[PDB]
Amino acid sequence: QFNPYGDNGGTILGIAGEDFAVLAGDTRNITDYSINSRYEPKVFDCGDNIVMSANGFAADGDALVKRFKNSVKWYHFDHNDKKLSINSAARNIQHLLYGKRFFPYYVHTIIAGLDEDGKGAVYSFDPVGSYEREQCRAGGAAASLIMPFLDNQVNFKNQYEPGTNGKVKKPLKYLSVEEVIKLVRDSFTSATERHIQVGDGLEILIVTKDGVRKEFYELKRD
Amino acid sequence: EDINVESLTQSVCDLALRFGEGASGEERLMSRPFGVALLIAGHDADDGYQLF
Amino acid sequence: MDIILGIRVQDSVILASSKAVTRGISVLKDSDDKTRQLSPHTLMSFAGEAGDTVQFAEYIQANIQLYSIREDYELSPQAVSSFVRQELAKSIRSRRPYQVNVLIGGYDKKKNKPELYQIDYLGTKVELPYGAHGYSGFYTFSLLDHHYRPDMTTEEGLDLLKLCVQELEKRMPMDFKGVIVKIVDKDGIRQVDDF
Amino acid sequence: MDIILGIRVQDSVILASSKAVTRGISVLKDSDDKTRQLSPHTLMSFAGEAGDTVQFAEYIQANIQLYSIREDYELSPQAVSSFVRQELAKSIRSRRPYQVNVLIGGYDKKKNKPELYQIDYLGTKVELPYGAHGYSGFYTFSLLDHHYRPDMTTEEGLDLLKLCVQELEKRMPMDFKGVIVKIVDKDGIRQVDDF
Amino acid sequence: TSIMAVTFKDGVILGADSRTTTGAYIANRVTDKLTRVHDKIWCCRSGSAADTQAIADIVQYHLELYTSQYGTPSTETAASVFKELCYENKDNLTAGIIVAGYDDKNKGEVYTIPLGGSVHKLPYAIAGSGSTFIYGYCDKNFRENMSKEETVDFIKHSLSQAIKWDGSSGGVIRMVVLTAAGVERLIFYPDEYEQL
Amino acid sequence: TSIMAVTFKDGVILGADSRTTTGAYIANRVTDKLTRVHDKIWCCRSGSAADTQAIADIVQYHLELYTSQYGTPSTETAASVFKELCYENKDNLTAGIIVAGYDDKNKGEVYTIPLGGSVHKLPYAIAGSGSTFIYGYCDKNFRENMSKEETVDFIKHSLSQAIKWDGSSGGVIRMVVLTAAGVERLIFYPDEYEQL
Amino acid sequence: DPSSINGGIVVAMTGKDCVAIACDLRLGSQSLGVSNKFEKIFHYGHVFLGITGLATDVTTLNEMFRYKTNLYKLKEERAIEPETFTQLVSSSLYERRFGPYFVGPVVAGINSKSGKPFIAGFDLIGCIDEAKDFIVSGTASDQLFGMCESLYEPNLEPEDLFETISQALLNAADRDALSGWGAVVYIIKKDEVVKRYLKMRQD
Amino acid sequence: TQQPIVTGTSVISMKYDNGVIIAADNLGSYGSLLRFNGVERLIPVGDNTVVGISGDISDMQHIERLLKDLVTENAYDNPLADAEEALEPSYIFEYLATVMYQRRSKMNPLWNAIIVAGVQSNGDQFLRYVNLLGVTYSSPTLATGFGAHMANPLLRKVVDRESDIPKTTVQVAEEAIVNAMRVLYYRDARSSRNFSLAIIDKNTGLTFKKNLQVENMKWDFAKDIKGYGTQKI
Amino acid sequence: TTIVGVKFNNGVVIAADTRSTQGPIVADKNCAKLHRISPKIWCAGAGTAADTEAVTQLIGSNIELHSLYTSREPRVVSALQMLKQHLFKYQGHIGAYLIVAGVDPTGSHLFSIHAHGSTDVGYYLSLGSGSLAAMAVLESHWKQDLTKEEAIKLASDAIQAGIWNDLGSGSNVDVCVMEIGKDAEYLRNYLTPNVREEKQKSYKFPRGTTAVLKESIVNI
Amino acid sequence: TTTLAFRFQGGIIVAVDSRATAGNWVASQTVKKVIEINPFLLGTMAGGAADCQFWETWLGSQCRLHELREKERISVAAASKILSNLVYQYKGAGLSMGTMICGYTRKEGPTIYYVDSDGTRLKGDIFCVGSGQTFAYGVLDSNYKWDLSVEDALYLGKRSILAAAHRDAYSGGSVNLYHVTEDGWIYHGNHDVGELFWKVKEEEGSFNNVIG
Ligand SMILES: CC(C)C[C@@H](C=O)NC(=O)[C@H](CC(C)C)NC(=O)[C@H](CC(C)C)NC(=O)OCc1ccccc1
Ligand SMILES: [Mg+2]
Ligand SMILES: [Mg+2]
Ligand SMILES: [Mg+2]
Ligand SMILES: [Mg+2]
Ligand SMILES: [Mg+2]
Ligand SMILES: [Mg+2]
Ligand SMILES: [Mg+2]
Ligand SMILES: [Mg+2]
Repeated sequence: QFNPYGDNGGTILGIAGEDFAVLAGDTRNITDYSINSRYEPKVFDCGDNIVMSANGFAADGDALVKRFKNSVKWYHFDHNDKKLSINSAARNIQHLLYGKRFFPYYVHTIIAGLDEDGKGAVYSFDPVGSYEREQCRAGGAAASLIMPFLDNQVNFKNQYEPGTNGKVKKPLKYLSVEEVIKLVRDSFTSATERHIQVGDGLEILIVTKDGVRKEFYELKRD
Repeated sequence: EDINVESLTQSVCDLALRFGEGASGEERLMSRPFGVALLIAGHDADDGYQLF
Repeated sequence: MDIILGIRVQDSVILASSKAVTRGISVLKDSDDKTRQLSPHTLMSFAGEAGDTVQFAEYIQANIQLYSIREDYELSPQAVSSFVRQELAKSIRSRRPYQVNVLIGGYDKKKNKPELYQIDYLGTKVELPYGAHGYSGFYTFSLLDHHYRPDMTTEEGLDLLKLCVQELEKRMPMDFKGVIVKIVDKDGIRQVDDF
Repeated sequence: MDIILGIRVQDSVILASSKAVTRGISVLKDSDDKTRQLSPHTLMSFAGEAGDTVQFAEYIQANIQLYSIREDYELSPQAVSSFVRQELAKSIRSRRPYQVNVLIGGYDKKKNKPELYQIDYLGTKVELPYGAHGYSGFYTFSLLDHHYRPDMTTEEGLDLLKLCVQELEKRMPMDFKGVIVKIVDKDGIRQVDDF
Repeated sequence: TSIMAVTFKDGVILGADSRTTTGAYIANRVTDKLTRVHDKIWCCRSGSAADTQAIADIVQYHLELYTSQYGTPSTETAASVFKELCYENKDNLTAGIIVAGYDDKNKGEVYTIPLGGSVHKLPYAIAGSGSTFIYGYCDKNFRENMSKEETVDFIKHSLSQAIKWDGSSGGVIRMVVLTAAGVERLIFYPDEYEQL
Repeated sequence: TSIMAVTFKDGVILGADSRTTTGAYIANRVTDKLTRVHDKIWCCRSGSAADTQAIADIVQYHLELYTSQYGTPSTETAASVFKELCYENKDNLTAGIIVAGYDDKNKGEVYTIPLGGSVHKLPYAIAGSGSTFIYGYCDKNFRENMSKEETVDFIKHSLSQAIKWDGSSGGVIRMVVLTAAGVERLIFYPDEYEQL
Repeated sequence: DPSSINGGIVVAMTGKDCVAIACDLRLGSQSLGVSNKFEKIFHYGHVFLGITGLATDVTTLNEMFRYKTNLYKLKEERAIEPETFTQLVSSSLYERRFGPYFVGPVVAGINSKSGKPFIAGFDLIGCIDEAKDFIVSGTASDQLFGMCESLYEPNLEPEDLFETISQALLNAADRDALSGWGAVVYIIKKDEVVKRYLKMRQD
Repeated sequence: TQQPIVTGTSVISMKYDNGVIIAADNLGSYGSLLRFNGVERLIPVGDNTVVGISGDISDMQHIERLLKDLVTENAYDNPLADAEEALEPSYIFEYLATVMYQRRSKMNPLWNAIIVAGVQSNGDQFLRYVNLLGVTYSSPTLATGFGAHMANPLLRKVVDRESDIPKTTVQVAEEAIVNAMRVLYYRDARSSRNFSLAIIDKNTGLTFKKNLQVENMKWDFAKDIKGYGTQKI
Repeated sequence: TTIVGVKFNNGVVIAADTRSTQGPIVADKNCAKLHRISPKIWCAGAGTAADTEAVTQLIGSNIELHSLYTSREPRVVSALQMLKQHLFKYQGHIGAYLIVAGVDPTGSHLFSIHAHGSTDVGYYLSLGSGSLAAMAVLESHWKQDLTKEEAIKLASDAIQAGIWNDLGSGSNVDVCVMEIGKDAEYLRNYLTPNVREEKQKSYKFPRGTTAVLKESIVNI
Repeated sequence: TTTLAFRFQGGIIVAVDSRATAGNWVASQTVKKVIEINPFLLGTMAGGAADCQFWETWLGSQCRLHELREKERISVAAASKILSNLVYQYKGAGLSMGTMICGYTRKEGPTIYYVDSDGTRLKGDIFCVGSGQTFAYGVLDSNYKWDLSVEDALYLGKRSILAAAHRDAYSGGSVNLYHVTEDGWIYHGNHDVGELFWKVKEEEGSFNNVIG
């Protein structure tokens, strides 16, 4: 009985800043208990300051990124190189996914970029196209480990101002790119410690008005 | 987002071609050209007020 | 499940259909009318699969009205019921069958007689002095086998239905939230508000 | 399915249990009392598998009465509920488990307090201001989360149950044929005839 | 079934048992599993009898058409046609087929096409339920370039042993000899091969 | 597994491959499937390794007890004890066991006990997944009353061929020789038997 | 599966001359929340036990351990130590190897003689997690692992340990449909134990 | 293919300083019967690519033909087919990856795992994997099936990270490969002793070695292994 | 899990990785898989962790009683028979998989044992999810007549193969060396090649960050 | 998820939670479960996130097209029937949607249709839909009144989603509030349950099942 689906592990992480966004992924690719590769990138620059990761069944993920990049190519052909805005990319990715509603891409999609006011944007998708814009999102294998941590550290959930009898929340604040990278690195070193499907390498794509830049960090290889 | 006005215009012209081969190779949809023309007026963020 | 009852008396046919609509552990509605009028002297009540019942009944109604307009003539109850039956017989062997059972009350203006048709989703059709779909027939058929007479007035038919519904509220396991009763006779179709 | 509700107010615990007994498409009875008194200040209502419910409740009752006679003392509600829980925990891992959920209303004559215990067939036990078994909790818990106060008189508790039962008759799919209400307080156990 | 085909110095010899069973009932005790699809191109059949007859029939048709249009088809070409039908319809066939031919350049050729439709050119091939039992025997007794008589003996001994151990094999041993001199049919009866 | 035992003029020889697999993984490449249950009574093991070890262990215990009470047990008696355990627990064993012994009266004896626990005395016996492939070979090459050297060769050739065709067989060829002179263990490596 | 019918979580952590153990308050039946006050942490002398899983077994194990430790104290003439209790829990669980209690117990405490903080976890048949930074259990154990590996550092003062184990529990719980609905935290030192009830989301 | 019938086991491969090496044994199995022994599972495409295939041998043969057809087609109206406009390993890969994902997505897989090895025109090593699911990845070493489990850990000791590549010679890589082939022969019940090896070198071109045999095995110690516990003789 | 056993000229070496996993999660990053049956008999386990530990203890206890009763040093073959007979009786349902190593008055021994009750013997062995990676190393680097230091290195390299290549395995190497004529030498965390790097920040909260509803002292 | 719409004297209240889940994982607490199709027409989403978001957004397109074509806003009845007809075409495919279509035209007055992926389309004065529907019902039904003030109705709707958020494991996040009148919908804000619950427990003296 042919099973058309697989699981390639990996974990991804998007955080939006005031004038930047970040999309991170580990570089490890797995099959059951084996390591297929210690360095197979899964976060991609798709142009127009749009970065994207489709995590889960890597064959579906690759296919989806391919189809989307193509979608950009044609958007440009149709509209004299008009920038595809991030909200417009998101709605389009909704349709690519829901197009296969009855045989879905088995992936968790995240995209990051800047909105039309130059503010950092993250969008998160379910395998069939449901999406929302978010401030932070973890996806993939160790998302259940990393997301509550981000809730707490990126959005100050469950923190109160001391001396206020737990009546005054710690007020929301925009994090700098430095502070965001620190959180990303710590999220992944943590994921690497507790999840066997996370390790080897951490690739971060950083989007600003000036464009996309990349950083790489080693993770433990066991 | 809103369709850019030129695109819309280009889109109507593509339909007009359908007495013959489509712009993307489609087969004919009709047996003669239309006998009407249009002035299309609009605004979009890229090229402002346009008339086609 | 849905109660759908029919009694054909001397001068009319009377249809009674439960008001409840229930999904899971929720009664969603207690005022649901489970009929469409197909023509001025023909009424169809319906029970069955969610969605199928209204989709089927309205399709029939649309077709019947179309014939009314095209011919400027109202098809007989016998003719309408046969069209409904055939549509169900085609259905049952199609790629997606309507799971709908129906009662058709009509007054034949030519024969000057009430007629009542019971048709299930397979396309099984029968004309009856009284009919029912669902579990309700398990109580009503024997009750009417005892109480129903052929000579009866509309009012007597109504009393007969008061007896049936009283019994179903007593012995049926589900709260079907009462019934709406409609009378089909020579003057057309009307609902009995005081039931 | 069976409604089994409990509300613990200031001076008493109140139990409400549906009167219907239903098999297949037949309501067999509309006056069924789903409780046994275990001791003069302890009442247990019950829902679950046919046969199991009465067999279990009477077994408990027999044992509790035996203790009453042997010690010439009435065990506390807390002690009785723990014996019931243990019996269910042994049950669930025995060769044939009782499929019975229970509510225990008791008045602790020593602590001078009403106590209400919800225990299911697995041996899960919890003491609650109000409790329910079956699908009814899906409506009553939120309702009482809104309406229930801790300071309430018996009469207020009764009003609270009138609200619950009214809602269940509105939204529950099955006709459970009303409830019997029983009050457990310092003077013992009594049934509210005028409910 | 026990089928084989063996290249030798002058061409190729096909051999087969003659038993067809359904359940434990021998529905045919004198089956002819050696099937002709062109003059000096034949095949051995194992698996579903409906499937292998249906395949060989259509292959004979293709090679007849080939001949009138293009000339004499090669043994390889025949194996190609079988393969194409077996591979493409793999989900709906049970056919284990050995294709064997003679021509003046290659002399004898043998192509086995197992379940699934792969194809393998070999100096000899065994197949069918009964072949399992003779893997070791055939490996130790096959030589390249045997004479006709040595080759007949090899097959007789081989198939005799497969028939001995396999309930799905039995009856007579059939042989077809493909050489320059033409096509020769042989038969051997139980009282001969059972004494070897 | 490929196991056999062969009576000959001076006694009996047991042979086996050395491969134990779980799935396609060779969990042991040097398994010793030749198991001693009394001085000159041994057995070959195929099937579940837990089952055959557990059986042989209990049979060794029974024959030890037999010896201290009643004297030397016969080869037949050992086969009886195995059979009793295999037959009675048939619903919970996967054991294919060959029992082979020497004594001064019968010289060599061989009893094969297939799945199910029946027992069969034979001049030689082959068993295990790999034996299917050598039915025809062994039938054509076995003689009664061979010499020791002729017998070693027969087994070497037999098991070499079974190892060649069977994925569940491989490694080294182990042999145990039971005669009046005593018990001798032999071993043959791939580079020897793969050339035969 | 039985271990996710009722819902709930437990976490324990070591600090400097202290240990802490925490749990949520939820008891539900699938999607229906039922009890807002079902604590999952018990104690026998100075040894603490937290238990997640099937509520009926949570209750049963508690009673079983109160029983066993009471007899221990009587016979041994001293109260059981966390190390010894840990083995007792293990073997009690394993005794039911083929019909187990559906639980994930957690032990925390300070040895009365060494003054050494001790924690341990168990699978449902008694396997011991000897780890000594933190132990997590329950329907949000993934979340807890993530929170602990992130927030934790060794040798926290009790006042700081309190914040850490609180935030670990609270944030893990809010990403789990079957956990939460209140929490309790114990900070355990040699001479003092403080129990606290946390304020959390009620959805 | 809904289920494999005739099959090839591990294909293994690694990069070294100036090219890539790939190897696969010559066996076509049929369940547990070691049925065919001269089955070539390395497929050279031009002078710069070798495609190694495991899994269903019928499907392998079908892919072989697809590849020859590419070579044929690419040459049509192509004056530089033997030069600038020759097939690159990357083109062969992308084509196969496209085909494998399409067939997966029609629920009719080509039941194979494939490694494509070669050297790109700019001299870059090319090593990438695709299988019946359409799953793709690169790594300094790649191995399919059984070889993923035992060859990879051996090969990674040689090229562990990208920087090890220029420190690795053909001589060293080839020794690593051959040793892994011996290890697979020890422990893979569906392996054969006979295998093919191909090196693709940016300088020396394609070197295709047929009929290698696993050599220098240790079986010695086996004479001393008796019983399974207590048995002494 | 990755466990191996390696005999050398004068004893046997046993080794294991230190990762235990609840599914794809690591519960214990520095677990102890090398168990003592008796002072000079040690075993490493894979499979169901509770069964591996329990069965270890059962036999260890019995081996001790046997030894006291017979006034003899426990023999590895005794642990072997007792374990396999117990595991067989349970028909595979005790999912213990063990490599058992030791020295006793009869010499030095190395065995493997599987849940159904079958046992093997050799000079080098591996078990658990990472056993194929480890065995690839053993098959590449084993030779007869290893010194102690060579067998430690080889076994330690084999565990490493699993630590690096098997997702089921990780963290540290533990070894035990059982030499003839000596005390067993247990080397806990012989290798620790996987220390967490320093985090980017401390996540200590300001005191009072967490909202409390009520507070009280508990009395022990 | 819990969603509710009801008609009362002052028009329609619409109230939804904002939780999305995958198994027992809380995927998000900020999901927008009301769609603003036009200024007179609202849709609510329960069931499959994708199924709902996709098809109600598409329904919006069909509604606009109707307006361009007929030079009038589409009726509530017809808009709900577009969605019903569509899902029915897919009946059996595995769509999962429990929706309400709510709004005003002069012809119909304030109007609510329940529409699900079974093909069920119902007009009604009160609906609660989602895994938490029964909890909403119990509160809403108990205190419902045709002559509720607009303020009391807004609160009762909010209080009903709050009751569901508390008890249903799969509901929560925040409450989104809408009022619909003859002039169309008006938004009445997003109310995080994190602070709402306590505020209501205090103000109201309810939720006595909880430790405060
Ligand atoms: C509008 C909705 C958000 C309302 C809410 C509850 O009703 N629904 C939900 O929360 C439902 C769960 C429910 C169907 C039990 N969840 C969903 O619909 C989620 C989307 C979120 C996780 C972003 N999708 C999902 O559950 O998995 C879809 C899928 C499809 C194919 C393969 C693998 C996975
Ligand atoms: Mg845009
Ligand atoms: Mg990891
Ligand atoms: Mg690892
Ligand atoms: Mg025969
Ligand atoms: Mg072999
Ligand atoms: Mg858990
Ligand atoms: Mg929670
Ligand atoms: Mg909730």
